[PDB]
Amino acid sequence: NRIKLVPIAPSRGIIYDRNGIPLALNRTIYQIEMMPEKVDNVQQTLDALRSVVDLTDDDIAAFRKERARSHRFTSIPVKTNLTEVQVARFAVNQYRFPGVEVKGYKRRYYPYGSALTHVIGYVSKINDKDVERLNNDGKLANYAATHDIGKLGIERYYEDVLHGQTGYEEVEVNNRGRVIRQLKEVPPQAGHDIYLTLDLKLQQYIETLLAGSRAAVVVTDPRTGGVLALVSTPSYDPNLFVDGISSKDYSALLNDPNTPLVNRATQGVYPPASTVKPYVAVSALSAGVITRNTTLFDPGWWQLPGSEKRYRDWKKWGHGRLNVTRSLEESADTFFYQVAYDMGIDRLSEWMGKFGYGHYTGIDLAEERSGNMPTREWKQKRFKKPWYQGDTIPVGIGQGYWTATPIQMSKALMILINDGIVKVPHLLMSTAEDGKQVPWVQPHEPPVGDIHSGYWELAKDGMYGVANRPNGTAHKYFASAPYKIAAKSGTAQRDHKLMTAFAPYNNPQVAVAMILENGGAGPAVGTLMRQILDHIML
Ligand SMILES: *C(=O)N1C[C@H](NOS(=O)(=O)O)C(c2cnco2)=C[C@H]1CN
Repeated sequence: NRIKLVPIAPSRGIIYDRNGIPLALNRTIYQIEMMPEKVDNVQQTLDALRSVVDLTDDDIAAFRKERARSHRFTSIPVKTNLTEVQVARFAVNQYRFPGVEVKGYKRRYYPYGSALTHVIGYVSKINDKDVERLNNDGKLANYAATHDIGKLGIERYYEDVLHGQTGYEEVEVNNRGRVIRQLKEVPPQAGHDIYLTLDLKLQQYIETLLAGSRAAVVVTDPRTGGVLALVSTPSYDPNLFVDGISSKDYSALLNDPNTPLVNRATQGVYPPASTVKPYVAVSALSAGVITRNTTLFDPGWWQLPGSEKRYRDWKKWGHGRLNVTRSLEESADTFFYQVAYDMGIDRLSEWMGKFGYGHYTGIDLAEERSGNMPTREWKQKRFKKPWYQGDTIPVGIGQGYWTATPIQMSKALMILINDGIVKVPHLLMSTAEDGKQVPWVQPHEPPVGDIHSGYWELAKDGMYGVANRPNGTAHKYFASAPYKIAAKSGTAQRDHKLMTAFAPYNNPQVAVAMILENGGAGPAVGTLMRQILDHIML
């Protein structure tokens, strides 16, 4: 009688929000299954089971379909998703069905559904590319009894800690290879529990605000860089994937022209437009290219020296006399055309790279694009044509070759709030079990520029003016707030509508970057931003 070792799948760790609310859970699902070879009389067994587990003709059909499409010596499911009653009836009848096994399988469950799709992700069935990745990473031995895996979001990025440590048992088997005893059991170790910075209530509020728009919202706490909300719409039900998604349902997602499978907050790549002007300003001041008193007269346009090409301001006849304060308040373009010209692409791109543009943010998700912060060498490589001075101008107002993700915008916004201190935007607060609580630790990232210069306050005061002063572009949305809001909007390329904001002005507790593709399906981005800041601050 052979003694056999058999792996035991560990329990997947639990994901909680910042208030201990479970966002991803496990449910046991029971089924009976058999290896037909090990069953003396398959047909006798199948029919006796109609009485015991309510096995149906359809069940037998699916069992036969599955029997063929399977390899020799495979345990074929006979009936799935057994009810409590049905398992009990099978249990008291088990001695009658040697070769039929009743088994419980943990499957993942997402109670809050589409509100958390992109950021939490889902686990679904392992496929061959997962196997490849596990084999290459040297992790495959630990998956001997594991058949599902995180595919995106937190479930994927933290797959290794969520999964746990496979256990095993020694079991005696007789001739025909049926289990008659368990000799020994080394139990698995459950995955670590994971505690996220997210605020579930805030996340669900934002999803409802974004309604039928293609949109992204990133809410962070600038004191920590923790992500309080990361929403991309339209979304979809992650639960669809857990038990294998229908072809009908999955093609429906792929064919949606509103591309709900895209995480727009980390993979949406847009011209950041005027939202960059606070950071360009800080750069120009720090580089000495401008001063708080630098002034030019704006006729509504700006001409490139030694050329006839003109770059227009959004305001037809100009803003008149502009310093940097008033240029931020009114989102003047002309001023920043000049600033770009005087900076040159080398300095401007170098500074914007310090703000994180063009680079990955370091967020703990694996779905992410880096965008593009253009440089001489990049245009040389990408088109094999050199950089002309006219390529620098549009970059000053966040356009040209410049593209960014909303999560990059959030990381830059926080750097301005922290006076050059760089905080990675992250979702992980801590990891638990035993536990043995391990806090997320900020990787060493040198600061930007000089903590002590008053350039940060100057740019931020301009953003305060955007929101509060009567000439500010966002006055209509924010001036009436009790707490003080500072903001900066933008419009890209109907056009995309971007908004960035933080509150309260004095000691910021929340930072928001958001965009409604093509202006959204409902309210304006400024109204939505005020609603989010109102919901948070009350
Ligand atoms: C930046 O993206 N700007 C300048 C300005 N931004 O303001 S807003 O559209 O976000 O409100 C702008 C504008 C103001 N009024 C009409 O357009 C457009 C865009 C021009 N580069």
